[PDB]
Amino acid sequence: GPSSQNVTEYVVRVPKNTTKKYNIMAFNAADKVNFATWNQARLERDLSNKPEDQPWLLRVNGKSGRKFKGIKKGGVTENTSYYIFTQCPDGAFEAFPVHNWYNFTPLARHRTLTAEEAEEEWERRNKVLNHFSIMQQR
Amino acid sequence: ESRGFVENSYLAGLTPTEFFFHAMGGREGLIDTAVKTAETGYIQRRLI
Amino acid sequence: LSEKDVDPVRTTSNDIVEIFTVLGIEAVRKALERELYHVISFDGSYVN
Amino acid sequence: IWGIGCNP
Amino acid sequence: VGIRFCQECNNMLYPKEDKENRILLYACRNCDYQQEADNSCIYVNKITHEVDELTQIIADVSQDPTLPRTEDHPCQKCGHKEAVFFQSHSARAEDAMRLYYVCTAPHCGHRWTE
Amino acid sequence: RDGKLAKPRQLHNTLWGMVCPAETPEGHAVGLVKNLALMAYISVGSQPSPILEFLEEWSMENLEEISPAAIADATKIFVNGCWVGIHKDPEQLMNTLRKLRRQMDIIVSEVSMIRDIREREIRIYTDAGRICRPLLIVEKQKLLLKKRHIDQLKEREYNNYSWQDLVASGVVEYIDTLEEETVMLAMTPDDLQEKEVAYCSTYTHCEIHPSMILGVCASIIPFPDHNQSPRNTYQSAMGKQAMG
Amino acid sequence: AERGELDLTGAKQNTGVWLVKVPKYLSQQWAKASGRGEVGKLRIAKTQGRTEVSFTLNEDLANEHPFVLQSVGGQTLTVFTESSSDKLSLEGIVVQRAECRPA
Amino acid sequence: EITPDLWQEACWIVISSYFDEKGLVRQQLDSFDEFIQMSVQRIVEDAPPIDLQAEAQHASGEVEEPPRYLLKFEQIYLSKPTHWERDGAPSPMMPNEARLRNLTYSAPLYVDITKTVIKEGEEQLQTQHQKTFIGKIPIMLRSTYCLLNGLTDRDLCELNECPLDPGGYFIINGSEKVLIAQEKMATNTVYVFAKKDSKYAYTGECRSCLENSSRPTSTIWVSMLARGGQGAKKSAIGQRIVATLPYIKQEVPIIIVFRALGFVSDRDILEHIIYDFEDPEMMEMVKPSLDEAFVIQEQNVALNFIGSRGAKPGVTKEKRIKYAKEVLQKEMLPHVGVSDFCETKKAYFLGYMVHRLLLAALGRRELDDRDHYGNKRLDLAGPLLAFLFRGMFKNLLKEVRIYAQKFIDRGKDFNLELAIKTRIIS
Amino acid sequence: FHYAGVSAKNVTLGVPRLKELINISKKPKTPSLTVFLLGQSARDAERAKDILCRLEHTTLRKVTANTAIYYDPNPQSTVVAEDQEWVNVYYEMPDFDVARISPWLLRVELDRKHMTDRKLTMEQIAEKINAGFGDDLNCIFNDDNAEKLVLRIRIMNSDENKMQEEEEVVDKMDDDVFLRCIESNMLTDMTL
Ligand SMILES: [Zn+2]
Ligand SMILES: [Zn+2]
Repeated sequence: GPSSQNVTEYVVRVPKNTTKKYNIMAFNAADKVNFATWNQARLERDLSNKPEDQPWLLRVNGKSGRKFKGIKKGGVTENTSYYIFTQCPDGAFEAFPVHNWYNFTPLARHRTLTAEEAEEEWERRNKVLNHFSIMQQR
Repeated sequence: ESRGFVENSYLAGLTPTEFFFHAMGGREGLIDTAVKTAETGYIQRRLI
Repeated sequence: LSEKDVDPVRTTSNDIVEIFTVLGIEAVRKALERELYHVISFDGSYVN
Repeated sequence: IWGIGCNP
Repeated sequence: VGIRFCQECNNMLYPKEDKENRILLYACRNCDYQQEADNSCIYVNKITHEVDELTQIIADVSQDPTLPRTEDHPCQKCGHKEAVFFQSHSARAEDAMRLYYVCTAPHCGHRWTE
Repeated sequence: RDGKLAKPRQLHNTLWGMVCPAETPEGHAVGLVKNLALMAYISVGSQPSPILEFLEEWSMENLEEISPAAIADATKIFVNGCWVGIHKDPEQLMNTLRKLRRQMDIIVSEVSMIRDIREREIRIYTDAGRICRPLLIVEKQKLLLKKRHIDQLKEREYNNYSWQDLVASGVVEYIDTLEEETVMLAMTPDDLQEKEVAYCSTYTHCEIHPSMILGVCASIIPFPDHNQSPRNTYQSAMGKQAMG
Repeated sequence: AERGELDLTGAKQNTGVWLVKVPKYLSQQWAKASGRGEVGKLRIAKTQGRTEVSFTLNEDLANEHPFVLQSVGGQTLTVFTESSSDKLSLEGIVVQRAECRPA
Repeated sequence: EITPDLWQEACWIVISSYFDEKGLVRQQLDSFDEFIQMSVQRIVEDAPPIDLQAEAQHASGEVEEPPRYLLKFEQIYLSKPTHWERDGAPSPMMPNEARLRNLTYSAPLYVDITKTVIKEGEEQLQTQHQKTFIGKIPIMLRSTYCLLNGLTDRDLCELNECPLDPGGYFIINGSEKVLIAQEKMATNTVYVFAKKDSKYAYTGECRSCLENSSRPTSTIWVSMLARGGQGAKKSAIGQRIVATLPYIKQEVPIIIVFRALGFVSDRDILEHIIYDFEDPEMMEMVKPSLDEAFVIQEQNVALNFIGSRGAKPGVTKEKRIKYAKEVLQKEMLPHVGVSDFCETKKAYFLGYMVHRLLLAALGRRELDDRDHYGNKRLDLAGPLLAFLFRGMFKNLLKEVRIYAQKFIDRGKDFNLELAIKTRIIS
Repeated sequence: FHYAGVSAKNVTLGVPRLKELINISKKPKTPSLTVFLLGQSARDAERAKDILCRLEHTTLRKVTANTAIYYDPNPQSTVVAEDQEWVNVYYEMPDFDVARISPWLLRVELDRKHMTDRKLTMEQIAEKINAGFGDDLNCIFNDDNAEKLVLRIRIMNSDENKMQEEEEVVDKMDDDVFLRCIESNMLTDMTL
């Protein structure tokens, strides 16, 4: 059929300015990120100082869902540029420059050892007893 | 030949690799002399 | 030394401290003399 | 410079 | 034998005996995830550590000008005459002067020890 | 000098062609003070930026997704330190780098590029301290130096042909100790490159002349290969003391 | 519905996007005018068991760019935009990656 | 087109051409030449711009309270070697006259200094003092900046200099001094050594430096502790990997360091450390170190762990965390990166260090040789004088700051010419 | 170096040995002991070899080809296919299983070459391990005729049943961690 010899050629458009800047959101494959359960999400600048030059915090599905941290790419692309091609009804590709690159890594929604208790536990480095029971106690 | 054997005599003349290996051996001998002097001197002082 | 089929008379160690703790000060006198004589005369050099 | 048993 | 990681937090699982069903498990300590053990073996130690170094030998090694090669031993797969040979090139190899062989010519990379 | 360890003083094999074997002081400084060989050169230093740009152009994907993968991506491209990514094809990259070294676009003569085929690392060092020496380049079993180059150099003055033109032609190349580890050398072209009972058929370089392994003071010794080795050291020391 | 909410409609529609690495001369040529709405044409030719991608530079712009594809199974990428009205949105998921090389 | 058995002529023709172009001392000369130009500019550029304002407590009100004074050193210049006589007229100084009169063969160094002053009225004023004289640099003879450079043998004879004299030395106080090249271990290179009597079975060291812009070296160790020590848990766990990070009093577990860099999950840490997950031996090697760091499962907790072991304790907890973060960003692996999101690069390089330690422990790679001259570098006149000028230019900026701070606390004014002490550099 | 090799034993000589003797150093670089044989063992090489074996330190690591830890829920289950026979034999008339059996199994496998070189016996090794450790470690040894020399070690039966301990029912060092500690101790400290 036509699929074995189809040739597709589309016009390329690069608008001078776009109201919304374009970024890259990259997830590690082993994280097994799935968007079906993403009913809601909250992306905001971090408050670890407790703005434009600070990392990003994502909280999917509020506190109940997984949280991710995204950091801008340190290596600037002084000799490289990245563009994204999106399908549109007019049938022409549109290219938008990548303003920023972010790598998001997840944090488990598991109980977290308090710093004071963690220091006390590290004082006893030779944990002869099972560590799993210690985690259960906390 | 690879590990250091010198088949040429001094009269015949060492080939370049043999020359470098011979320099390595002579260097070891010189180092031995120079290091020996101080240790033997300390021992002699202690004994006396 | 106390193992079976080991000669108690002639079995000796190079360590003079072990000779001390096991066999006594006179045994060390002789063993130290033997060790010094060995190191001196290995070259063939003779010291009175 | 001679052999292993001699001198370097 | 190998190490497997949790599917929620991607931490390291630890083996745990199931006291009720007498089945080995792997449980993550930082969460409640548990997975039954399929291999039934946990800690294997090879004291003689006899390992075929053919697994540690790279085919790219055939491109090294500084290695010796012979035309005496042909390759098994392609029957190529050139074969570059070399010793263990490894520390703590016990005592082994055996020659390992790597086939020259592109992409074959077959390795035989004679 | 106080340390009596006989490890740091011994003439290492890597000193070949870059530090005089004979010329060393005798006393507390045996083997600790050394002298450059005649043809040895020391890198002055260069900016690694053009090399990194070339690597980015060729491939060397950085910030990849655990692509080493039992070093499936053959080789990890290093620079003066600084792992800057990895490439899938290491041999094409090495050959392209050598061609660029000849054309002198991105690689000055001093830029040193080492590929460790086992362990799969390419190091690409330009760090202002490396000691290197000129070696002729051998392609197949034939020296790249030919009668045209020698005839032009023989007419050196009023022909405006010099050593730098010989380097630019790609006939000679500067190799440092790390690259000396990865290079098959021939002492002489005629004796070694020519077909015989085949010791090696993959010579990649040839020594310009063996006698250049000696330094300034050991170079005055006539027939140094017929003397005992400590005697050449003694003559170096004493030739520093001759009256003239 | 809040300020920090992410518009995941692009993810729901499973919009596929392509990511391409292009050189600086091409990007600078595009940025020279950058307002004419045209920079070149992307032509894809498919055969029985092989596909090739190329980009032709605009004749006005110049006064062939083959594309090499890369596998995207090793990493999942998505594109999100921060609107000037503080309305974050997701445009789509990256389904293919390409590199542009000089001729 | 070949030259067979005519080779004895050819080799010496090419050697003749080599020594005709270069000569014997081209190391020294070249090094010095490079140094001057590149190094001095770099150093003058690399030093932080001088920031300065009057103390708020000293004067009441905020109308003129922050009179910000900013000093930037634009560009460098060197004149030909010059002697300033007692009358004050500059004269060219020939090397022979410097030897005879016991003078120093040196050249003046001029820096363009731009002073920008903000009076809090937003009327910032920039005044550029061009060719400000900061010191005198001794000139290596027959280098590009020596007067003897580019002179034919007849001209050299007219100046009572030998045509055959190599150069490559400095005339200081009338005496010829030769910088002797100093051997050193190579920087930015991972070397795995084994120490017999140490508590570590293997140690991997990287003497990292950022292009020698500052901080001559910042060495970091990743060492696997020996299993010789016997204990119940010690026997159970086996050898553990620790990291002797710079500016830290004691050892830090390696997995804790990886989590401080933001990589909390064990799988990601092992992805950086173990490039092939399929190999079981390396995973078994890494397992005990993961067991040691099982307590700390967060980046902030790891940073606090690092800060607690810092050389100077921080009273506040968040102070310790911030101190550890800044210390990692600057001191640890400076050559990989020093700012922003170089954390991933630092994690990859630290994983490479741990991986190479693991390969050495497993016997897959051989231990590095310290005497291998590939692992050695030679500091010529260039690097040595560059280190010297770094130190002295920092001291010069410090003295300028002290004088400026006094006069600024007064509020009268500041003069660049008075602040600069040429004595320092010279 | 350059010492004549009369025997395959290095000896400190020269200035360093003079330093050792003169300083009376507690730790000689090469402490050595020359042993003369009293009886016919001196004349006959086999008896001399017997004395050599009796005088040379041998750990379990030296004769152990490879060690593994399998979680075996039941002794009859025989997760390892090979032991199914001999385990059955030992469990045809089971001994010390009355209290309980350990759910973890340390299946050490010994190299026959090292065993026959040192002339060690499976009963000898088993007796040393079981007696030195006590009733806690129970060991099952293969016949020497079997191709694989296998020692199956299990933790204390009474400690597994926990009737003997009484006190609090709390695991100490779990069981597999304790087994790994035991393995390290046997490897470096058996002194067979
Ligand atoms: Zn988990
Ligand atoms: Zn083949």
